[PDB]
Amino acid sequence: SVQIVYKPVDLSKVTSKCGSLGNIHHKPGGGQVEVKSEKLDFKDRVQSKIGSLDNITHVPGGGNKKIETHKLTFR
Amino acid sequence: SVQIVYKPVDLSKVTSKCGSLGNIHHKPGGGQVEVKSEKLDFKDRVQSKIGSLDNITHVPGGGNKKIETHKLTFR
Amino acid sequence: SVQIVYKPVDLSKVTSKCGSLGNIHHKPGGGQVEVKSEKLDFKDRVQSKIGSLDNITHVPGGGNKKIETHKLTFR
Amino acid sequence: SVQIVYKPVDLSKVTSKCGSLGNIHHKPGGGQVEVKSEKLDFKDRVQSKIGSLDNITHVPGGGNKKIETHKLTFR
Amino acid sequence: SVQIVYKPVDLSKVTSKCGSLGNIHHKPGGGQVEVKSEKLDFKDRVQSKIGSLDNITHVPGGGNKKIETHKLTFR
Amino acid sequence: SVQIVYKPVDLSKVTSKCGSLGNIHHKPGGGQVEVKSEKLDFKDRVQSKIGSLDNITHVPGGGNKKIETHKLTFR
Repeated sequence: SVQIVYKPVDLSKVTSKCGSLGNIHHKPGGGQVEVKSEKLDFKDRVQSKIGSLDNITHVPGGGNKKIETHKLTFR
Repeated sequence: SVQIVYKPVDLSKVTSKCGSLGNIHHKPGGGQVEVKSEKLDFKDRVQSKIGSLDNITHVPGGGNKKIETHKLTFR
Repeated sequence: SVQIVYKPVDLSKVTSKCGSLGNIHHKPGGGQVEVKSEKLDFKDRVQSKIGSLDNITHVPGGGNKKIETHKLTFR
Repeated sequence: SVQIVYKPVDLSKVTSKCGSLGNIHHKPGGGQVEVKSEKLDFKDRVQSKIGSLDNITHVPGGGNKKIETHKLTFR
Repeated sequence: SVQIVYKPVDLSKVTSKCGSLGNIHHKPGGGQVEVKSEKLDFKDRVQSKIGSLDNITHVPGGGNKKIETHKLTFR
Repeated sequence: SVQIVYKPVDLSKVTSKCGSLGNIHHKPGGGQVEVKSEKLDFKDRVQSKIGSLDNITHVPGGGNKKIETHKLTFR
């Protein structure tokens, strides 16, 4: 009859090495924003955003990923 | 009949090494925001945002991830 | 009949090493915000935000994650 | 008659060991200086300094000193 | 008569060991300086300095010194 | 009569070891300087400096010094 064996071996390495990481400068929305509006009409939903929003500075010293799926399926 | 064996072995390493991480400078919304409005009409929901919102500075010394799914399914 | 065995072994390591992490500077909403409004009409809900909101400085010395699902399902 | 011998032996060691040195911030700055002057008289030499001068940030990884005089004097 | 011998032996060591040196920030700056002057008289030499001068950031990885005088003097 | 011998032996070592040196930021700058002057009189020599002058960023990977005088003087 059936014999199933699932012995995946993983000795992998994901690695980084950085001497110095820095002087990073992110200046979004330095400029002037003006928004003049006269005699508008809206009959359905309005979303508005005005200015500096959702700006990201992401500086991981590492930032390394490993993703590993295993799946053994039997019917 | 059936024999199933599930012995995945994992000796993996995700790693980072950083000497010095710094002088990071994030200045969102330095500028001037003006919003003038006259004679508007709204008949449904309004969301508004004005200014500096939701700005992120994320500086993990590591920031390393490992994600590992295992699944053994039998019918 | 059936024999099922589930012996996943995990000796993994997620790791970070940082000498010095610092001089981080986050200045959202430095600028001036003006909002003038005359003769508006609203007939449904209004949300408003004005200024510096929800701005994040997140500086984990580590910030490393490991996520590991196991699932053994039998019908 | 005279016999003079000068055999100083020196096996000294000045030493340091520092893992990580960092996150230094020096601000001799962002100053208002005002200097108003009327009807002054000077009859001998004048030196003047006004502002941010001679400010130092000194960050030697070691910074160790050894100073060693020898002197053999005879009349 | 006279016999003089000068055999100083020196096996000294000045030493440093630093893993990581960083994230330095020096700001002798962003200053207002104003200098208004009326009806001054000078009869001898005048030196003047006004502003940001002579500001130093000195970051030697080592920065170790050894100073060693020898002097053998005879009359 | 006279016999003089000068055999100083020197096996000294000045040394440094630095893994990583970095993220330096020096800002002697972004200054307003104003200098208004009326009705001055000078009768001897005048030196003037106005602004950003003589500002130094000095980042030697080593920066180690050894200074060694010898002097044998006879009358």
